[PDB]
Amino acid sequence: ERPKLILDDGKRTDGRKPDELRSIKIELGVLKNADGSAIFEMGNTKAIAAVYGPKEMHPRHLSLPDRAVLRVRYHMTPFSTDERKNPAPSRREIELSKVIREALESAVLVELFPRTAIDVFTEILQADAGSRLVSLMAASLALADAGIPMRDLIAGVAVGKADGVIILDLNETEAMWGEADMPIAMMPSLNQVTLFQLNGSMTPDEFRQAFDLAVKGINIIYNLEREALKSKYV
Amino acid sequence: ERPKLILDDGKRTDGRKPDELRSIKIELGVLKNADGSAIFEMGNTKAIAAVYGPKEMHPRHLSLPDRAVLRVRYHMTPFSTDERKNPAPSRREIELSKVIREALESAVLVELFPRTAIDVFTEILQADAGSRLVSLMAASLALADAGIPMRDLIAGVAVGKADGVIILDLNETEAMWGEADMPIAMMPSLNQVTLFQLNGSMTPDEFRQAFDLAVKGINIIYNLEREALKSKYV
Amino acid sequence: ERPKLILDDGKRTDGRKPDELRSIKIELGVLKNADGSAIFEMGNTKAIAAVYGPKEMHPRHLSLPDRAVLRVRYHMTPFSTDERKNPAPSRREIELSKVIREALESAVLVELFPRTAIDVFTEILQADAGSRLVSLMAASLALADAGIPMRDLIAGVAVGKADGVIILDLNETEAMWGEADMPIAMMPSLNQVTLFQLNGSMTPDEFRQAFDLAVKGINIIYNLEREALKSKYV
Amino acid sequence: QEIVLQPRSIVVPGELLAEGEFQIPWSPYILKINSKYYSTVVGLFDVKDTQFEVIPLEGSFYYPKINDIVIGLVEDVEIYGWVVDIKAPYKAYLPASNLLGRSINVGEDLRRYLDVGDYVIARIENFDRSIDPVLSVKGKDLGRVSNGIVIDIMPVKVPRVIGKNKSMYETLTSKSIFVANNGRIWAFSEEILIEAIRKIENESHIK
Amino acid sequence: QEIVLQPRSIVVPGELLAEGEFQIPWSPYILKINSKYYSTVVGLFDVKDTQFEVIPLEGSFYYPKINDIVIGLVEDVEIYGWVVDIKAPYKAYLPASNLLGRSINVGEDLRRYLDVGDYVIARIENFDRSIDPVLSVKGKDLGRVSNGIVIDIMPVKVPRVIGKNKSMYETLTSKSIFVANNGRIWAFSEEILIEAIRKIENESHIK
Amino acid sequence: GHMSSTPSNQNIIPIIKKESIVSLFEKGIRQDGRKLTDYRPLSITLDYAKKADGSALVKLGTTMVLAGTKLEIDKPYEDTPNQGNLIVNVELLPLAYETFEPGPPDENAIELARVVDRSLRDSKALDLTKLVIEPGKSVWTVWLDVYVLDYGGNVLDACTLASVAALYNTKVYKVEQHISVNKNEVVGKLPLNYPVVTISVAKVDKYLVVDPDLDEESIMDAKISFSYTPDLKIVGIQKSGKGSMSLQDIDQAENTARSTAVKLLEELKKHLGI
Amino acid sequence: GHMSSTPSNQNIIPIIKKESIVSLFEKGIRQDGRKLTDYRPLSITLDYAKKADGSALVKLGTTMVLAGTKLEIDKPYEDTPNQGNLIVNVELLPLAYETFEPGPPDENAIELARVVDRSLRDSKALDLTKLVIEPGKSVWTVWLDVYVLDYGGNVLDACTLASVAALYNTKVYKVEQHISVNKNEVVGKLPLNYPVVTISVAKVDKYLVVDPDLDEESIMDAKISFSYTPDLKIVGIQKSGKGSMSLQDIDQAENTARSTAVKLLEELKKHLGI
Amino acid sequence: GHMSSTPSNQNIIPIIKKESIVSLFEKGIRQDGRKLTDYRPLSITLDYAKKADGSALVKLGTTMVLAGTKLEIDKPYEDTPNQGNLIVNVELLPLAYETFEPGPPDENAIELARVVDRSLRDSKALDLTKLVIEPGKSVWTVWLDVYVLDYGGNVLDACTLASVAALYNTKVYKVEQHISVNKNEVVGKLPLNYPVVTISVAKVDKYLVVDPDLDEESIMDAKISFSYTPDLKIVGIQKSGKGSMSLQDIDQAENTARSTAVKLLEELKKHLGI
RNA sequence: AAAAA
RNA sequence: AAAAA
RNA sequence: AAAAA
Repeated sequence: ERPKLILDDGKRTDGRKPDELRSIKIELGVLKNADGSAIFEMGNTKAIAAVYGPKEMHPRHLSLPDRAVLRVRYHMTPFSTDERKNPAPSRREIELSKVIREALESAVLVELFPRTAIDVFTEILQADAGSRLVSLMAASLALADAGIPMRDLIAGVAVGKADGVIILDLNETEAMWGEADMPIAMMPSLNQVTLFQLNGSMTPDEFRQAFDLAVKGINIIYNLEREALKSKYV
Repeated sequence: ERPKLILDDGKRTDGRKPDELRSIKIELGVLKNADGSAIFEMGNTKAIAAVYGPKEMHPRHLSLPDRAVLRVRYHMTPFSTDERKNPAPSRREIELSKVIREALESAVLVELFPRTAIDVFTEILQADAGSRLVSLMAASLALADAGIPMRDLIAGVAVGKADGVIILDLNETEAMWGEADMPIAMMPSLNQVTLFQLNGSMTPDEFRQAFDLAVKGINIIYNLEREALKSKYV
Repeated sequence: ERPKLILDDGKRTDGRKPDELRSIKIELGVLKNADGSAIFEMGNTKAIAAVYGPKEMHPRHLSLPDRAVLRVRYHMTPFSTDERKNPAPSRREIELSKVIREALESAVLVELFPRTAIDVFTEILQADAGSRLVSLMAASLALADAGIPMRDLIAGVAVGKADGVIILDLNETEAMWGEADMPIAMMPSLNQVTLFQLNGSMTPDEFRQAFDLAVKGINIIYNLEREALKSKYV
Repeated sequence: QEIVLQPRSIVVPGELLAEGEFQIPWSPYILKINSKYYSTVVGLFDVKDTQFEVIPLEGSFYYPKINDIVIGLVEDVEIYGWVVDIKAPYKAYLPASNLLGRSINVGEDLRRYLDVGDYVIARIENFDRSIDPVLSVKGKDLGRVSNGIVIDIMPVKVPRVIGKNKSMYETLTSKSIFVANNGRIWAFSEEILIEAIRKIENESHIK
Repeated sequence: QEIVLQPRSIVVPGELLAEGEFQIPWSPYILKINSKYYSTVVGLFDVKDTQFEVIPLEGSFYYPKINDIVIGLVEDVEIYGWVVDIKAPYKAYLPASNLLGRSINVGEDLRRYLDVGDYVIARIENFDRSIDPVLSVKGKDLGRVSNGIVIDIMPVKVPRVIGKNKSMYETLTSKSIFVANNGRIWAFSEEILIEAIRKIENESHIK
Repeated sequence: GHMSSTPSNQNIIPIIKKESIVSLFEKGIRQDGRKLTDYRPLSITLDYAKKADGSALVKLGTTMVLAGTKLEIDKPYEDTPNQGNLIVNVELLPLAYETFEPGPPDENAIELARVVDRSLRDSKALDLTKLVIEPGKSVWTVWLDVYVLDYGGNVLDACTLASVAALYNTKVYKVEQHISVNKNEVVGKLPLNYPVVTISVAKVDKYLVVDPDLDEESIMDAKISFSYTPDLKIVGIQKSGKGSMSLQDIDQAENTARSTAVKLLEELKKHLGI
Repeated sequence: GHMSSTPSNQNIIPIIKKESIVSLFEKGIRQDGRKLTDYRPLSITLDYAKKADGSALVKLGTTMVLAGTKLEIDKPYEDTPNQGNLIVNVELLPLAYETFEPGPPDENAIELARVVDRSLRDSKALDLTKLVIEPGKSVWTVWLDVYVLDYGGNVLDACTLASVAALYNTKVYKVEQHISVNKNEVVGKLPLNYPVVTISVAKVDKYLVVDPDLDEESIMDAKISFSYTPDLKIVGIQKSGKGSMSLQDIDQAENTARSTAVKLLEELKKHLGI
Repeated sequence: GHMSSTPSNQNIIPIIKKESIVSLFEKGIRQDGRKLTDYRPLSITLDYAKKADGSALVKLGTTMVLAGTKLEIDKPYEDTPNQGNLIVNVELLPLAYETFEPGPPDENAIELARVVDRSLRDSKALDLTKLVIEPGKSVWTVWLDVYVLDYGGNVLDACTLASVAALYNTKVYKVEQHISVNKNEVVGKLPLNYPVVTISVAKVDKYLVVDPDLDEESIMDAKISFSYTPDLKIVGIQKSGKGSMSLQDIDQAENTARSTAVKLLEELKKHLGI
């Protein structure tokens, strides 16, 4: 609406091509107490994640006899947003903690550890669009940093639509002012989707163009995750 | 105060005689998951009730060694009232959940089921005066629909006073603007009162006139409860 | 700031010398149900304390294998303050409940009673400065009234600074308008400090003058505690 | 240098009793710090030959000891025994096999032996810092209290009620009574013994 | 068609290791999906005769196995035994009757055998997916650790510290040590063995 | 959400003791020698809480209740612009009883608050139209906080006496304009038309007992409270407890309650100086 | 604080029963004889809740959902002064299912609320700029409360139908000035551009099933919901559940969902009278 | 309601390990080779949190704390119309330590917030009268949120450094009228008179140790923190922990603390560029 | 394991 | 043991 | 089983 999202030169507000990702930076083992940890930055969106466990889950009737229980928290610091965010969990945070947990549930080989919990705490230090996915990937990386067995790593990206153009990896302006916003996460080697949402509106053809563009970004991100994890042994 | 409650013809705002009840409609087995359920309508006041149990009460130190624990919830939907009611339980709801539970405690043969809980959830779908009693009766009917053994059914009504006249089964206007409002519930075949309250003011003679009029209404209601429960086998 | 705290005659707003305490009144065994209780008044600051226990602590995983758990509550009634205090616990109350508990932890011989809790409830009936200490001393006295073994009694006082003068046992005005406020509690016979705080500002020399003056007041108070406890057997 | 500072004094927490290396048995009512001894309680300083002690004047709980005869209130009837209130910081338990004299049977589940609200006279068969007190009903004049009253007092006050060489006990039972270590006593036609026994609670420090 | 894609490679979750129907024992570090094998962890791909495995490089927990010698930290002293921290997702328990060699007695309750903060060297007598690991102190050089230090490392790193045919073990004990399956090691005058053994944690992937 | 559960309720009074409490009910008297219609000793210390605008420490046997009031100037609720406010809060403090725990008010404490609130409200004892300062714009809010310090049985009746007492005891201060409360200047007292009392009758088998103590409350089938003003209008009724009562029990309870109200009102008036 | 945990989740459906539910999936049909792409019987009773401004009791098989709306006049949010408000609340009542407990909305109920809210919002079905009364100063707030009374599976789809229905059913009243709502005078209905539907597809092994029932939801790997307007723009998507789906499963699910939307929209329109 | 309980507190450090930590205390040095009066390595990364108005990531050994500020324009509190606001919040994140759980701040986190708040307030480091925009009508509220990411011991001291750092780092923006914050235009920095430091001294048997690490905090009898400004006025004191200290221990602790403050202040100033 | 439906 | 990062 | 009493 208010701002032009696709400029006359065909480029976006931040100068990117529609199939171009924001830059990515990843740190592992950033916390001393956590069993595993990571910081993931995608553009100016930055999360930190910490994993503890597996460890026996003390309210035992909440435990699972054949499985580890994943306990996940998506939280935004009050200074992560343009206007101060109240630290009390919001409905969004509650929904996103579930969506992220369920994404992790497909990856973590929880059946190794009957009666345990694996805690995953994620805090968003800077929110500039796509924090649920940055958060989820930080989680994947921290689980791996903790040596918790997993099917695959999780890479994800929001594709969307801006001034009628399918774009890859939205920024704030595009998130606030665009026509569509579609976070997708996968286990890329297993061709399995673990998180999938859309808000806004798209024709079915557009939805499919966008999904197709997500997979390209996701695989670029996956390769950066792999190399990030390998880095300290190289 | 503002409106006339007793009109020049001796009748009430809704056209009723002072010893005349609002109309009554009852449905049983309305919910598929509940062990027993009912809808009770008295005039425009409408509650739904659902019973589950008896079933072992999982926080065992809260259980009773010789008795089932009754767990009761009186709740009002936000669209049940003229002005929207906040769904957060109010002090009234808290008091009325207790008063209703204690009324049910005299009827349910809880000593059959040591260490169990019997859950009773009541929601008010429309509140037009007397919802605590409609709620309680829906509960009685749902317990019976669940085949949970009970001493007797519970029938009740609010009697009161309006422009100096003792009246049977108050409506909203009479509840808001009258001088007295006196909900009474009983096990009518056992001549036992299970809920008894008064708000407003009455002389002792008036109190006794009103109590006497309640018992007449209660017995009319009791007969409708009995026939409602018998209906699907007739 | 606004009022003069030290008047031209060298005296304080309430007529006291800087090394002069407010008056003290103590009652023991004031509550019938509590295992031990006390009321402590220091000037117009008045607390009541009640002790229950030792008794097995029902959420057992919160118990200690070698020790009693002390459970302490500092609470202010809404009518204890000049302006009505909301009864919901405030952050101050939360901090002061901890500070008071930790002061009691050094005195109570908790290792007598593995797996127990000892509850200590303190309510401030009138707050005119120094309520945390009045509260703590009421607690000491109630523990003793309950015959719960303790190293020593706890006596305490706030010293401070007002218009550049080191003063003993602050009142409201001095608390609100002074330069410093320093609550100190001890086990006076063991020369051990159990609570120690300062808000405001002091040079190190002033801090030491003030600490030195606290010990004098504390010993005066200690002797009154001792005689209060002895009184009903004398 | 080894002395004592008081005669038969009313005493209070933190209060100095004695200095020197005495060879005294451990007590909850006294605290030895190096060569000084202190009272932990509101109590009565008393001396015996070359030793000494604090007699607590205050306290409503009973601290269990093995072989104490104790009268309990049944609180819960569990599947294989009964949880008992003996007015201690710890609940006591009486196992069914004890009161019966054999293991539980399939066709059991009666409370006709003991229910909630029943008193039991019992002995503590097992107790220490690690475990809750275990009860036995074996001895003579133990088990369910059918008849009588039960008067409740501070356990701290029990030695006064017995009285040196059961002498207070005598001056009670001559006018009107079993005294348990528990601050409870079991007991003609509505003679108010209790009006007296409460007066001894609230005057123990005299005569 | 049956091959392997890597030599001695650093490996990562989801990473393809091999294709074909191999006859490999189950491991937590590998995932077989039909005719493909994947790494579940950050680790090291290694091959042995005709089989292969992932050596995890990451992980701070120990997964119990029966007959592992393990050094535990006592956490709780329960009524009939002790709850032990063996750095696993499950707490371990040592029953008193084991460490004693007979059933508990009425007059017991000492922690003079083992208290909180004590280390124990012990063997896992029982463990599986359904139950928490049970310990036995029977074997020689087991039980309470009186003397020594205890250095903590990743259990994942234990095979490196031992070294193929106890050879790293040798080059440690020649300069300075018991290595438990637990990522804990028991141990002259303040010689800093640990500064070394930490360097092997943080360089295991080399030479 | 939230829900009302049957209490798992500690006070396991001995079988033996039940027999004893009612033994002398035949002679019309109780465990403490008192008549079945008598209240326990009552004391009322006014101005107990000195920073309260009005206060009353009530002792009814071993039950002890401190009510205190604070007055604030407030916006009238827009639907009642010609009235001031009364807000009643009851706390069953964990000081009161071993099995009370600290938390926001539970169902018993909320019910207490509300029964007292109705009684004060429906009695017309406190005329809230008297609490207006500038109509439409500003009024007094009377915050009535009632703290149960010792649970010795029949807390509702003692909450009701402490409340009335504290309200009668409530100082009112000058209001200066420019609006501000000058607390150096007490201009009046809270205007009440009369006192109110709540009278609680417990059913114990064949017997109705006024002002039940802790043991009596432990054995009662149920209780029913009746509130009265000095003209003996009934001004509130609440049956509580898990047991039922017959119509005749309720009839008899009111007759008994009302006869007791007369005496109790006269005694409250004595304590109030009216 | 708070955190999302794997449910310790009761519904332990028998091994035996799993085999049976999918047995007839080969023939394109289910346990209840229905086609893999069919919805359960749908009924919609409008104006069910009579003190609601608009209401709709939806029955979809054994799932039962009551949505109702209340309208209030409000300050527009200062960042959107030329719009009215829509507030969506979903409650999974403990009436609905044995293992639902009473409390504030849990994560499932909040997610329900939010998916429905997005669908209504992103569809442009309800144009909030139509809800302005005086721009800048005053607007309508539509409180949409959705109460799940019976959990029979696929509650989201039924919440979405109940919501639209209730919104279409929403009476609007005259606004008098001096601003006040006169509720004796209904001046209009809530202005919607069109209906919206949410279509939930469950993955069950090799199969995609539309509108899963309770048993089907117990065995599903995951579900994915697609929302459509009558022009078959996708207007919301949410995959939920602990399992993954392939890209092809998602592709196929949408194709199936959208084909079902066409029929479902026509049926909703019938119930609405549009 | 709520109440403070003795922690049932996990960190069961081995007997063996206690002996070792203090072994070299005789030589004036610790487990990590450091002097009993030395702080751990300190780093301070400013502007770490880019959407914060000012921020500071503090690393003190393995303790890691991120403070960030957000400024809002606000009504002054009517009792202080000529001042702006400072609101300090500390969170002990469940990321920090295995036994921290997510929830609203616990007693330790609240105490942290309050000790830091007093220190900043009583130091007069931040003059809130400098934060006024239009007196009476509008002022700045400085929201200071302090997030403990890694619990490596002595979190209070690191919270205090992160706070000061973040406050020094706080950008202030132009205020446009018509009042609005233009965030494209930074007009100033937050005006502080000087830095403040909190210095925590732990009692370990006969020894006083500055800046205790995790193991040292596990064995300490108690800790006492002293806050200083550059003129070495004491500006806050809090003893915490379950153990007592003698008067001499406190006397000695302050002397030691203050000697350390001098060095710590100079180092903080270096990091701040003042 | 606040107040009146 | 409300809504859009 | 926010800030000062």
